[PDB]
Amino acid sequence: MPRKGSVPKRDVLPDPIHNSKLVTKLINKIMLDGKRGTAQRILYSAFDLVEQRSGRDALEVFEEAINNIMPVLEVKARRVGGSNYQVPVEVRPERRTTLGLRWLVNYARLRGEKTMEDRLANEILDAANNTGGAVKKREDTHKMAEANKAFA
Amino acid sequence: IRIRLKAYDHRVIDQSAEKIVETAKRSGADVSGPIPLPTEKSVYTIIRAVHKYKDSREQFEQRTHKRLIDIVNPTPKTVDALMGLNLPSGVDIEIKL
Amino acid sequence: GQKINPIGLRVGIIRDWEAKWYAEKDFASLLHEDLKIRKFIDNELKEASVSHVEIERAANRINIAIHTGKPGMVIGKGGSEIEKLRNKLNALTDKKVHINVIEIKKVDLDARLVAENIARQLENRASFRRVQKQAITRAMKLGAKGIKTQVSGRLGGADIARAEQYSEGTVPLHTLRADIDYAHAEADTTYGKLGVKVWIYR
Amino acid sequence: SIKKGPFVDEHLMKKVEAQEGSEKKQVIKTWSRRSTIFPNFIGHTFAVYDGRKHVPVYVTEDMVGHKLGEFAPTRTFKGH
Amino acid sequence: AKTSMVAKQQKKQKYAVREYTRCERCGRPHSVYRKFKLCRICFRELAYKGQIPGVRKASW
Amino acid sequence: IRFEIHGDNLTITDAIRNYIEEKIGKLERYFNDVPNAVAHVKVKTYSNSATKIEVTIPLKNVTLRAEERNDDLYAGIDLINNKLERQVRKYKTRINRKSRDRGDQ
Amino acid sequence: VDIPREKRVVISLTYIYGIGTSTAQKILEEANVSADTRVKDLTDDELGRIREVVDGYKVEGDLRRETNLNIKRLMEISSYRGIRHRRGLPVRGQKTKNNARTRK
Amino acid sequence: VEYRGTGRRKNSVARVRLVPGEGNITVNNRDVREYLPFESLILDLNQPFDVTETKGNYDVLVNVHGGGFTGQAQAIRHGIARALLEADPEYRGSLKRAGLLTRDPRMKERKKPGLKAARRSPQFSKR
RNA sequence: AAGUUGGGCACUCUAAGUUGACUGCCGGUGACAAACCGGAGGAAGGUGGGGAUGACGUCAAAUCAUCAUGCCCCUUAUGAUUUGGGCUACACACGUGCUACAAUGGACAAUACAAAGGGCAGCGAAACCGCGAGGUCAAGCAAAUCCCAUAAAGUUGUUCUCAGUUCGGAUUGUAGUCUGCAACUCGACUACAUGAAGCUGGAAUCGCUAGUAAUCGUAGAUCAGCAUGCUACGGUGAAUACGUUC
RNA sequence: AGAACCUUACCAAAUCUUGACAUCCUUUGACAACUCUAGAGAUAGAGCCUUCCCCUUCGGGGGACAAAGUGACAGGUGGUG
Repeated sequence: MPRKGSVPKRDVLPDPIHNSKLVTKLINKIMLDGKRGTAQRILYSAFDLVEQRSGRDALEVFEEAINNIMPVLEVKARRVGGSNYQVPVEVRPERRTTLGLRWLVNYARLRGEKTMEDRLANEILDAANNTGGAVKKREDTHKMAEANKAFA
Repeated sequence: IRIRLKAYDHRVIDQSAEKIVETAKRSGADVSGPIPLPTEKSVYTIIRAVHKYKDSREQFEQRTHKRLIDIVNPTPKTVDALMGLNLPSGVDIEIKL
Repeated sequence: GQKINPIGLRVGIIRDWEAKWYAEKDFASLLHEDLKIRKFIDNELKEASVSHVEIERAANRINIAIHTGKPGMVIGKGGSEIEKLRNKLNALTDKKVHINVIEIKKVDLDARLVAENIARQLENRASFRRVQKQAITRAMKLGAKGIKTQVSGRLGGADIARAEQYSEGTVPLHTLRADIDYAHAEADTTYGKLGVKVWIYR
Repeated sequence: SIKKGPFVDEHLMKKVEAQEGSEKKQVIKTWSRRSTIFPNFIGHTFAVYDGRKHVPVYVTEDMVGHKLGEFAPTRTFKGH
Repeated sequence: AKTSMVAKQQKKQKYAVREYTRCERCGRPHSVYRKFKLCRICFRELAYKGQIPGVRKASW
Repeated sequence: IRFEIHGDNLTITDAIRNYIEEKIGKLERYFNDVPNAVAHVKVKTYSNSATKIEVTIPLKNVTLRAEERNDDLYAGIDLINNKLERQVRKYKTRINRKSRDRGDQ
Repeated sequence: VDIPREKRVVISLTYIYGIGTSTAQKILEEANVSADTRVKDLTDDELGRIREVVDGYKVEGDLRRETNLNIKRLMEISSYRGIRHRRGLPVRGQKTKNNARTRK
Repeated sequence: VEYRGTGRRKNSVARVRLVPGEGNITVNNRDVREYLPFESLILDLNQPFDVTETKGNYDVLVNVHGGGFTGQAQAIRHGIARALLEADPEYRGSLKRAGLLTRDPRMKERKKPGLKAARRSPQFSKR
């Protein structure tokens, strides 16, 4: 009921390996077409190469990489007609978590290698080193919402 | 001995199972009582319209309620309920010996 | 709207069957013998105040129960026409044993009679709104609770068909407790067919 | 259409055995949609009724792989 | 049109491939049920009227 | 801007199939400046009274219906196109009130 | 005949006309080849033992000679199976409305 | 000592028992890692006896029936939860507040006619 | 050998006849005005989930081809009876679906877990004989047991290496398999061949709020034979609703 | 919710008009109730199971098959929702 009020948001189950809620939410977004096991195996083989190309354990590296993904301003369109109709609006903390996970996967699918064995882990170390393709569209949002700053 | 009790209604197959379990214990029987077999239903899905319309239809179903009665003390007083035909309305009895 | 008929909700829920037999093998052909003698009973009786029939079949002694709002007319003169019915009903099938008939009080509160006797008030072509009001006013006078009835097509003799219903009393068509009984007749007036529905309650 | 009994119309095989003995006649009005072509049919001419007008055709020796009904057209296509 | 086709059915055909089915009162052949031998129209009718034996309406 | 034409018990000619697109077609082509739609023309003869013409053009938001109960299937479309051209102007001036001077705070 | 190198032989003999997944079984029957034979296979003494089994087959190009004349025989008798070749008709009794594009 | 509980979820019944010993499960008389497919949801399956901390206490040896692997699992953690309240009956609030002991809350939804499958209406062209 | 057999274990499970969830029960400050908001109490909580049921009425809405009948028309035919065509035709144009355009895949080996429903000479096992579609008889049975029937996706291992390549398989000749008087118009598979478009799709547009979208296979009604449709079935299962201004 | 034939309503052929169907019916002529021949094939020509049950006493009526008949009638997925 999105006009009676708000929908009651539901609880998730954290990962057994990393003991993290954020890992399981990454499992569910890379779960293409309901296949839980065939996608979770790939994530469990896409942070070993993270822990191979950096000595730190990947549960530190994951929450360090997504901070170069998660933006702080975005654009919500208000129907003002002849105006710019693009208001720079800050991000709620729930959408702050989700939209970083979205960009991390959606540009992991457009790399040179075919296996998501290393399609995913390459973009994570790019996001760990504040570079790549999923970082550079955060700056594209931070050159679009931060250009039309006349609607704060 | 496996007296087969199957019928369309559920109020009738239950009251006719009470007949055969009563008219046997009065005789020298050791009746294993009525246990209910699972119902063998069947769904028929016709469409409602006279001429044209799918996407709006009425489903129909018919359910048979199956039970069985077995006795392992055959006396000539127990078979007086077997030879004695009662409640023939909407129940058939497949008497095996 | 598309009101479905009120019996169809309630067959087995709050009602019973107009045929209460069983046949696992050869279910098809001996189901046709029912509506053989549902046409055939409706042929030669020809509104002998017959509401509806029941069929029960058991060990080649197949029963037929008729209600007959005018009792004795199917019996005849001390068991005359009831024995004159089994002289043909036992030939259209094999046995047809133990043909009988029971009686009902309140001859025009069963809806099969209420639809039929005012549908036959339409071949004489006299005052269909009073033909309505004759059925409504007599209904709770005789002991009913809710009454509802209409006439659909070629209404009054004109060209454009118009439904015309009259109602009072509690007629809960959506409540599954209710013993709603409806009927539909086929009153011809030699300019088409008039259709007439009724709805009685208690 | 098994190996067991390659099908013949058999109301036509009786009418063709009188033809292949002596000098053949050059018409058999028939239907022949069901039957196959095997080498006891060569030379003879059949007026296969295509629904509209029975079309004459005579049997060659490369016709043995196919059956008799596959020749007279029923579409009347040419059109566009 | 209609009762010629009813008369065609009830005669024994030459072939078991023809094996043709209709209904006993419904003229249409095209929606038969070989346990009921009824068209979908009147099977909807006489089950609402209860002339058939035990058949619930719906809503399993 | 296709025309799925079909006549109830009337054989459609080809002189109608050019007279439609000049009036029903072209006078609404310059309306709806980003067009991709399908029209529908019914012609239903009634032997007792007359014919009738039904033209329905659905769009993104608001459809366009009109009916004439004339018997002349060339003069009736002179009134269908009149009712069609009125209904588009109702649709456009509904959405051409974007020009409202609203200055933000 | 004209097979390519640098791939496995279970897919390499497929590249000529007339072989699809029979080199997994039928060529593997006569010749004592394996599955992991790349360009580095030394198949020159094994070239002779596959030459004996491919000589029985019609595969390498010469099947398309007989396949071409089978259509030419079929149109010369002017059968319904043959007119559909010379006329863009789907031939094997298909619906020649909208979704019949690969014959045009 | 056999504390025998049952447990259901998603059209899959699961009856358990509790013999003392240590934590070791013998689902359909075989090992769990060779029966349950990928070992992730087993540590979520150990959640009910985690709050009573009876890890090295109870062997279970489930006989499960029907459903799928996430229907056989999530029904033995509900399976032993009915059996854990006859092992630690005062610890019912530890399982009521956290998960396991609720129910079989929901199964697959009925396919309505005049529709593709299970509330997903089919596509129509003309809006 | 699983006979799930001996006993019956009847205990659990399952299969069927019935007890229970309604703002009953508290606290809010909230004033009594019902609600709402937050708890606990049961397995369940706020019309629990879903179905059936569709008010007065709108559209001369759709069927005189399920039927039924006012009027009109036909009666060596506008009614009949047959095998032979056609309803399957095509330079095309829109609907609706199926399979895809892959290395969260493909090919081969192993190894699991369902539910629903059917079986009146019908389902037909285990054996064989065939590369296979399948043929020969008996084993059971008019069925909680016998059969259709080993669901599949999965999981485990070996592989190809990122190309229109081991991606898929359309289209054409070879098998004549099976059903049926008979598969040419005009079927259904599989067998070796052949391998085409197709590298995730523009403007636009549709479905969907949890066991739901998505996918995976299994059933049944029709039916001698024949679905990528329909109707039911379970398996696995996300994402997202700040908000009413457009 | 099953177009190879049938379905099938459509077309081309081959031949039928009390009609393949129903009803009064009259003589109830009382099965041409089965095979060969000729045939796209229905149909046509012969070989033919001349009857079937009761209950009188005489050979009728009831169910008896329809070869012929019309006072009649039938038949129309012909038309107009």
